[PDB]
Amino acid sequence: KNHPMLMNLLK
Amino acid sequence: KLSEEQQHIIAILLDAHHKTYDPTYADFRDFRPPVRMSPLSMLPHLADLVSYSIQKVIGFAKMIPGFRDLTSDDQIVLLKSSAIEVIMLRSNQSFTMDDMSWDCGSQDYKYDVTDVSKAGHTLELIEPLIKFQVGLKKLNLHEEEHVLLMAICIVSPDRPGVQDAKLVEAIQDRLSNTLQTYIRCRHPPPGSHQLYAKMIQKLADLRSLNEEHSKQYRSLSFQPENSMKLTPLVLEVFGN
Ligand SMILES: C=C1[C@H](O)CC(=C/C=C2\CCC[C@]3(C)[C@@H]([C@H](C)[C@H](CCCC)CCC(C)(C)O)CC[C@@H]23)C[C@H]1O
Repeated sequence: KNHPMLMNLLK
Repeated sequence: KLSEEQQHIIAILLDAHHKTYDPTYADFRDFRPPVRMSPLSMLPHLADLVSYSIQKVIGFAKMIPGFRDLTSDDQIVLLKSSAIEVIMLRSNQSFTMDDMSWDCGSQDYKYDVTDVSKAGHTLELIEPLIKFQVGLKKLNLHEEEHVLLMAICIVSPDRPGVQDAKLVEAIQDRLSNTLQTYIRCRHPPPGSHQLYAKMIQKLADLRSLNEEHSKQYRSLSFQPENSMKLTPLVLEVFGN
């Protein structure tokens, strides 16, 4: 449900 | 003819692709090494390759004009659904019809049907992907066309779970009109023959390869022994 790594690569 | 805004989109996409695609393949040395004799002896190496490739596609995506101006949730939906398809597209740059392999600069990093089958995939699904690569290679795309197509693929407003489909469609339409105008202004005949139509058909073919992969991934990774050989990012992006 959460996407910590994908989020971090987008930031 | 090509406006300044359409030339600007292209310039941006070229720059983005150049900084996220090393045509020397130097980073592959850092992957788990290929083993071609477990039985899935290639799975560690090709999982790394995929995971590395997801990173790169994300770096390319974030540069697409307007993508970063979508909500995070919609950015994540678009990348999760398109990641395999853009890996497939971008791989066309190493793919060679000489042998039907992906040639990344050395015998160790040359990948054929057999290699992919030792990563857990049936010859029956691998075959359509090789046929896709051939058809795409035959288009002889200009780099400008290649990158625009990768971008149109990512900003597709029909992916399930997209909330601002209109915003996504506004982007995509700007890319698409950029692409059409480019083929007409810069691509000489007869290579330009129905080229837009053919490029868009590749996107449809990619939906099919995606759907088929989705099911195979769900089978492979359902097995804890296999999932253990993947990467954190692959698990997060394609699912656990
Ligand atoms: C940097 C590069 C590209 O990002 C990726 C690349 C090659 C791409 C390949 C060759 C090996 C097999 C790959 C990784 C395929 C991969 C194993 C998929 C399954 C993993 C998807 C998450 C095959 C799925 C099939 C088509 C068998 O259903 C897709 C693209 C294929 C090398 C280079 O051009």
